[PDB]
Amino acid sequence: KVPPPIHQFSQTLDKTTAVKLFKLLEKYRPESPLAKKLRLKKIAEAKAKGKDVEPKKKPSYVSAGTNTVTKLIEQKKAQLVVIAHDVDPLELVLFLPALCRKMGVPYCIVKGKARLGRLVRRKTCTTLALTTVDNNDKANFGKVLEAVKTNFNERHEEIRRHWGGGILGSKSLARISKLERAKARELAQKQG
Amino acid sequence: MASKVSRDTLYEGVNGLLEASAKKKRGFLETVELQIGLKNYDPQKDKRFSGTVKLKHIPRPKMKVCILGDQQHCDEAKANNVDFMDAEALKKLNKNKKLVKKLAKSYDAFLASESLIKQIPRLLGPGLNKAGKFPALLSHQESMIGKIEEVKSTIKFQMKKVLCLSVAVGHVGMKSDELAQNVNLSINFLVSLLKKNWQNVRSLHVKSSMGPPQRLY
Amino acid sequence: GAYRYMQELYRKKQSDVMRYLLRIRVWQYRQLTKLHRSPRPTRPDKARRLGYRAKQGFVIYRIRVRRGGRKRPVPKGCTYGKPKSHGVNQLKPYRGLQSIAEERVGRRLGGLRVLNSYWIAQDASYKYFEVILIDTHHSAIRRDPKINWICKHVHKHRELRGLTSAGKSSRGIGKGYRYSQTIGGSRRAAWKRKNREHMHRKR
Amino acid sequence: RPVVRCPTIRYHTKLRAGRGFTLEELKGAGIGANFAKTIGIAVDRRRKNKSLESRQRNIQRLKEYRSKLILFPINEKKIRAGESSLEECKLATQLKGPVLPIKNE
Amino acid sequence: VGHAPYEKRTMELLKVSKDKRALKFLKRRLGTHIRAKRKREELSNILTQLRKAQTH
RNA sequence: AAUAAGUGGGAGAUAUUAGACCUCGGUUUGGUAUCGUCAAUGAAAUACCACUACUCUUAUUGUUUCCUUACUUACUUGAUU
RNA sequence: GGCGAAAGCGAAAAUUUUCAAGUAAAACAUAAUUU
RNA sequence: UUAUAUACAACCUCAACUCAUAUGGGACUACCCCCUGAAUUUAAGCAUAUUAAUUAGGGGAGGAAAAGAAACUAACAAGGAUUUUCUUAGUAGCGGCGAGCGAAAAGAAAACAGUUCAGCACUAAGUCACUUUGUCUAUAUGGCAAAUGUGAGAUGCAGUGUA
Repeated sequence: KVPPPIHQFSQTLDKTTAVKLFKLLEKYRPESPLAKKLRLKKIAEAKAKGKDVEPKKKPSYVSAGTNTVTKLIEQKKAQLVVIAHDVDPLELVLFLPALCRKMGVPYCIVKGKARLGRLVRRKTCTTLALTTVDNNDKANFGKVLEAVKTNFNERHEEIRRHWGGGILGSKSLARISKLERAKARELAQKQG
Repeated sequence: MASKVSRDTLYEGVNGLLEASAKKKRGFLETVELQIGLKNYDPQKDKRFSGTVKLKHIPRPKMKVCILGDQQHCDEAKANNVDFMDAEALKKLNKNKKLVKKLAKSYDAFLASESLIKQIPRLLGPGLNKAGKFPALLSHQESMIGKIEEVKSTIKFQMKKVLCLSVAVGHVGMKSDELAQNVNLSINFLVSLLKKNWQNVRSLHVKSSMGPPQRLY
Repeated sequence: GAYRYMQELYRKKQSDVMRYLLRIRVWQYRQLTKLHRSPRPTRPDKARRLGYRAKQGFVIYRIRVRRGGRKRPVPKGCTYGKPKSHGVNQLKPYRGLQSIAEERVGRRLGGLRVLNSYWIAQDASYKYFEVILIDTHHSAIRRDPKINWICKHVHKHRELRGLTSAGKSSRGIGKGYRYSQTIGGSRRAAWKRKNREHMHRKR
Repeated sequence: RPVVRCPTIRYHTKLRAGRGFTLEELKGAGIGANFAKTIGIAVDRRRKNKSLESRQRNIQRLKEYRSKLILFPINEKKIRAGESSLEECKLATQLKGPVLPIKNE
Repeated sequence: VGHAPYEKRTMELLKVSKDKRALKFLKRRLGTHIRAKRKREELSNILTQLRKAQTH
């Protein structure tokens, strides 16, 4: 009987919406490997004599990992939390919804912790963040937050009060179903 | 089983005291019959819950007082309109009737002299254990200074042996901002009459003569 | 950060969440071999606080330890001699069960030094733990001037000489009064020096 | 090695041998709390100085020495000495005398 | 994470039901007459933390 | 007035009605009213109005040395390549 | 696989992923197979 | 994409390798660290006690080890890591209160040295290990770069910081 802090996992943002989320997040892949060098190898040579601070244009990308994100929620800075559900053990992530339900920030739970790792170019990443409010994707940003607010956030305050669970299956299940498929045929003739 | 103005369950906070004036749904004036359920306060013992709650704003209980005077009661008490009698009304207060539309137990709080206490339970007492309006010796009955306060809402209350209370303390027709300083100081003067008190009762009760009982934390 | 949260969350063990997460984690860690390599630490916050980092190679193992007081292994046939010694079935070790865990690891993996351990789960016939080891010849630990001190020789087999954290427990070392006997260094070196006959040259 | 005032009622006066100099006494005496250790003042930051007068007893001890504590310069320009480089020890003392006495009771 | 069953079974002793026997139970469980004292104030607080916030 | 739970507040409430006023009920004023505060007089002065709670009552999600029957996922043994 | 603080073990083990002894055998872990 | 109908790509968990490179198992015994643990004896008997928290021990180290920078003392006019010696002291206490055992604070001296983590805030992984190409010299389980060549690493490495 898996206790209703689980399910929060694995009610995990059905894939009509989640494909649109990963279409958003690809622009916020964190840092290219080579272009990190290409950012700083031209600072080192060309902008050594330039010494500019203004044209930096800090790309506003995902923050990764829980201790970054759990900072970023208690500082109210994140606009979107993605937490995976395949976490081992669980406590790296387990409290994170009941933060975002308390701090108010809209969180989503997305299937795959390897899928999160692929866009941040590590093996596994378990939690992303979104501080980015640039207008080039703000239009998709609003409706994709209006999905997760009723899917998770406005759903969270009655997520916790529900767990049925302990499903038997299949042999022990269909036998007691086969109790009613025959014993009601004694109830079909007695009350008949 | 509760009404709209007399809150039963709701332990209302410090800002919802302003609705205590809303018990006046009648037009005639009603006497606020206070009551409380006491745990570990036995009235059969010497703990007789009887005192005086001197409150700053007077709700004017309609109280007639006969003042037995022997050169000590009515000499100073002309500033508060004492009756100025020489204790001769006690000769007719029992065993007979005074006039039409009048009883023989005709007060709310009795104040007696110190030198004529012997006739209070003997000739007057059989007319008062049948009445329950017996003057004590601790209900501020001396008339040295205790007559300016007597028309200034001196409530003398006697105890029932069935663990119910109903005694006039005032009215509810006036604004609860006047009762903001009244109920905050009366309940400090009621708990002084209690013994070893921190919290022996969970919740309080208050009730008018024509209204349902209010309750308040 | 998250690490303070999962600190506080592991503490609430009698709850409904953390009574299932330790119920499943037992009947995962029972159908395996008693000494066993885990990749990752189970509790990565108490892998921290105890000296683990996420660099190669900090190694972890899970041990089960058969859980109960020690029956004096006497041949069916008596602990002979005086009735003071006649006790068989209520004897209790002077070592832990956690220290007895680290031993059976560190005995077995002779070329890796032990750092600490932690409790991970238990059920009723097997208390069982999670030991942190460190190869002391990997270069990423030899280069490391924060972890380098375990590479010295004076730490060979550092808990078969009692010197981890959960080894120093059972000695009895501390200060002062309550730990007075024994204040010679360790615990046996106190009765050496209490009993010492000083045969001074100039009596 | 600072103190006076060994603890109990027997030795109200005969010293426990002063480990401390307890950072208020450094801060109360013109140094240089981290700096005092680099001279050799023995700064040991476990004592929670409980008296005015015990704090003064060592502050004036920290003023007696540091007034006789000669100072070698580093680069021999010596802009803030405070003592000298012609009281460099060859000129003035060079002693390394033996006891550093306690003024003893 | 929810409560604990020595507290969840002493909250039920603490609704009305003679919180001396709550104290005699936590000191039996926790168990030390200040830990039991300092646990009874918490569950007194939580039972009055639902006084109107959990109306609906 | 009995049979005032009782016993004290109270020394009249409440209701009705038209009038006053309001968009209106209503409250008030007075008339009237089952009693009664009053009188009827005694053990409670019964009206007006109660907190309390049982004789108990229906009903509510109660832990329980409960108990009984089942369930399987822990655990246990047996069987096969 | 186990056990024991260890050393070590009145071990016809009876559980230890392939815990196999294996074959000039095809694809998309050579096939019925050996505890 | 998972009627156990094929494939792909990840990840987790786990295998195998005469894979490339590494550690591990000494034996000594005086000292040292952890265990485990008698009985002879003494009590003029004897059973707790005593031997002795010791022989036998019995696993693990070093040139010393262990300890060690207060969850300490104390009650003062306050002390200040550990270890060792002197004294406290054969004392407080333990004990068939019997035989017997038995410490520490303070004082004196030897020597004296301090510190690092984890964890809120520290707000661009700033991080390591090899890998090949040079360079630097050496028998460097190296340095400087380079490809940013794998890999580790956000389930967090680094800097700053510590009761």
